[PDB]
Amino acid sequence: DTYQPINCDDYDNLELACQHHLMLTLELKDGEKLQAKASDLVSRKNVEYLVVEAAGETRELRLDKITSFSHPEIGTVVVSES
Amino acid sequence: DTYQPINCDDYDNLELACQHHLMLTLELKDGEKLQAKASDLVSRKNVEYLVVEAAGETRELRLDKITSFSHPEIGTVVVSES
Amino acid sequence: MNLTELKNTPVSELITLGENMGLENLARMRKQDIIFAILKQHAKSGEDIFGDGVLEILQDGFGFLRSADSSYLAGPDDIYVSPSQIRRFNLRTGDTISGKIRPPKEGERYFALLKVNEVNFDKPENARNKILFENLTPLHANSRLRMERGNGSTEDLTARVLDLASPIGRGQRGLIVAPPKAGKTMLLQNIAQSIAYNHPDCVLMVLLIDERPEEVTEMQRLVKGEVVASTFDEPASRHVQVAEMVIEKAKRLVEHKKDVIILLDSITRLARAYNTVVPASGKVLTGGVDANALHRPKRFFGAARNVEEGGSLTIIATALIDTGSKMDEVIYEEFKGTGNMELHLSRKIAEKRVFPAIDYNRSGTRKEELLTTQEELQKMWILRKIIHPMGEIDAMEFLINKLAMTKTNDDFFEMMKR
Amino acid sequence: MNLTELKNTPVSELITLGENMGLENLARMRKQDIIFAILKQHAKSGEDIFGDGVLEILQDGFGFLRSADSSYLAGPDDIYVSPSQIRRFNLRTGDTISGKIRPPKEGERYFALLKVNEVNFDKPENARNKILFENLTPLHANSRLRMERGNGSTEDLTARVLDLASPIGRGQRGLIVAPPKAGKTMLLQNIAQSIAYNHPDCVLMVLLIDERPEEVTEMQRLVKGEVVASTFDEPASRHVQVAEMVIEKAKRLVEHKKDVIILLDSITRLARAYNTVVPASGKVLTGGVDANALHRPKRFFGAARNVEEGGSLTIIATALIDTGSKMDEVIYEEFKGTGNMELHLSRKIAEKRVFPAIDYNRSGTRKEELLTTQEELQKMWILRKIIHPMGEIDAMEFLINKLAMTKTNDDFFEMMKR
Repeated sequence: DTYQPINCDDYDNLELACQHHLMLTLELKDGEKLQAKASDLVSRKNVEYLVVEAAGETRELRLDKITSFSHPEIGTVVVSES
Repeated sequence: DTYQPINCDDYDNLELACQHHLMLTLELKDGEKLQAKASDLVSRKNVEYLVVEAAGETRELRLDKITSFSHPEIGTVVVSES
Repeated sequence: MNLTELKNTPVSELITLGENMGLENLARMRKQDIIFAILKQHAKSGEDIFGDGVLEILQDGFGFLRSADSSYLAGPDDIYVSPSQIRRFNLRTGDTISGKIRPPKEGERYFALLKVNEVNFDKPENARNKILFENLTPLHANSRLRMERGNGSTEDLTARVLDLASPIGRGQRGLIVAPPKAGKTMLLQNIAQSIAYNHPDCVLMVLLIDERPEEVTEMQRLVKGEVVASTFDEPASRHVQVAEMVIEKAKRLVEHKKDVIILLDSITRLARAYNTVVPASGKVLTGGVDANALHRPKRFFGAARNVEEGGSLTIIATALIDTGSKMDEVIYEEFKGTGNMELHLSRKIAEKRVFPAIDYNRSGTRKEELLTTQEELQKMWILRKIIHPMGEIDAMEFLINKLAMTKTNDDFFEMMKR
Repeated sequence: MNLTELKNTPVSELITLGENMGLENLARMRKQDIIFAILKQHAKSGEDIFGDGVLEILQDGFGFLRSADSSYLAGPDDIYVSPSQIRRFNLRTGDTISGKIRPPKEGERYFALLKVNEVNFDKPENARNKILFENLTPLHANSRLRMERGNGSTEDLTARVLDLASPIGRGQRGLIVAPPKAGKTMLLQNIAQSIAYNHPDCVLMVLLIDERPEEVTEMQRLVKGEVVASTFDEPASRHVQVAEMVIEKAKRLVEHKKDVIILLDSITRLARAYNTVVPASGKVLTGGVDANALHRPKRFFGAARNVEEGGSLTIIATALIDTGSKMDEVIYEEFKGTGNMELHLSRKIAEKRVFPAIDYNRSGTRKEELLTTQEELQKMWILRKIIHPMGEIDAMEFLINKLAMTKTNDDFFEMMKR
């Protein structure tokens, strides 16, 4: 599974939320729904990763797997598959 | 035959009335009185056009097909022959 | 009857017009009040009145139509135009507007524009669809302005000498190096006379900065084209705004495939005014002149070009050297190598009373091949080869006495051979 | 559509295309505004827009993709890249980025990048792992760039003469000393066309500082490669910005193992602009030159090197002398002993009006054994020994006479042998 860069708007919104520390509402590609906080946007082995923690879980995921993200103060943005 | 542009004075009165965004009284050829507002004057093909949403018809009219317009806030205007 | 017609009309005929039309009071020396009253009475009769002017867009938003007769000076008779008409017809600074004019209402010191029927000698529909000036591609000057007249008098001697030393073409950026006393004004006057006589189609414009009113009047009288000037008593802002007027009018005229010629006496004074008006940027270079002060004079000078699409702009500017102020010298140094054609005037030749006092060995154009033909180029080559090794003042005596008995440059070229 | 082609279309076609899509009165403003308006209109339809540009990172941290058709001039059509994306891909100034754009949202003025799909003519991932430019070890030039086309035309003669005077290798550092009248522009155009013909793989950029608009247009027409220029009417910050954009683009291209060539006209005006913009350090040398100011043009000139790894950066910059200003003389004295290659033009040769006006006896190269082979080197030494006694005018006339019938350099050496 080769990784493709996400659109600039999605990454910019994610970085803004990360440095502003919002309780991000996340939905996975497989459909997993989770309320947690993104601590830092870190890229390892040329594929951009993201660490999201809820009660210290600090689980790692690829940015391609995230389809949409929402918060009360910002609109729900759906990433572009192409 | 030839199309003459309307004078600048009545045009600036009508655009001022549009800017003030007040209520508007419009008349037809038969003299029917309606309460509505002319939204904006659109310059297409070097010709001014006015769209009307009095009853939602959104009817388009040409700027040389209107005899005169009167408003309560300012004095009523008469289109000069030159 | 048009507003400018009553404006340039002197006292007797306007008084007769007032008394035959039925004016109650004719013992008023101030022409503005009588013009206002007579225009009010014309409005009351319902008879239409026309007018003309040149647009100025103020930073606040509305426009004022100034008049070229008053050297584009602000006044009560300038025609007010609201921003709505500027939004309707795409009009910027320098456009000339002629059309119906409405008398001022209660609350207007100035006459309000009523209806436009001509913009830049063109209908508004066609004037709204002309490409902007800086979108046009510049080019080298390819067609030359022949200033050699058939008069054969002593006036034509200077024109023939200028034609020989450095050809001038439409769209050429010119510079005239001159000492304070070299008879520069006579040179400019005969250049303007030749331009008006030989090429009537080209619009000739003469602009003077910081000059005494006497030469302004004599130039307005003797130059066939428009003459605009600013007296020395006026502040620098007047010079800045009048230069902006002339350059914007030239650009708007060029946009309509017109050849526009501007004589600028002098670039040094315009640069002085621009230096004095611009706020300081915090850093001043040697000579007490600001670094950003020269930027706008450079923009004015650089507008001269030969547009590929059509038309041309020929700016011929005069420069003053050894005026005793080092700021003038540095102004000339940053205006040194930006002109296509250069003409140097020598003080010594002026002292020897040899007219014209040009410098052959220090003058010439950047591209003589485009303007001239082949045999003309070879003849100029031969003349330069003859003149260059030896002196300049005696060379000028040689040139003037060789053009003495001859009339046509071709005959002189034939005589100079063998 | 693609933004680059839209920038390449002429103005009239842009107006027609915009009027087709419903835009109004777009024929009377800047070309950049026309492009922005039509792009916004197209993006309102929901289609994707493709665009490329060279990245300039401002002092705040966000960057702008600027186009090279406008010589990297700031405009509404420039693309905006937030600092988050400059952090994502390790983007430096001079990076050529191509991708998708999105229309500005509420409160935004510039177009914003949407997805990067090419960085520096390579993948976004691969371009991240390129070593920086100054980490590469410089080397003496050894790969010869031959200017001789070999077609036997009279335009080739200059190139041939130059190849006999001072050969150029990849990564050289040349200085063309230029008196005013001598045909420096003709030499630069001949060099650019010879580089485009003989060596098409090398990236060629021509940089003009304080040049007249007609010269800029004729250079953009003549040169097959890349031409970016700043007219004299623009401020000094414009010259500095265009120079730094050019040098960073060249450095980024060299980092990808590419030959880059920069023809500069001229280093003197770049130094003057840098002196104007850079604040004074308190130690002002003669002629108003600040010692701190010369530091950055020296960096620009010293960036030219032959990288030990793949790639090279050649910089051939002209310098003007005998201009009558102490600024240029001081700049020449500063830059005299810093170039690998030194080529002198002579005013008095062009006085006789023979071309090229190159001074053989005072023009040469440093470590020229690396570029050329042993036989050609010994032939060049023999010719130099023959030429040395004669004066420069006689040297050039004899050289051109002997270089006429010969078609190539080898035939010329053979003819001189017997």
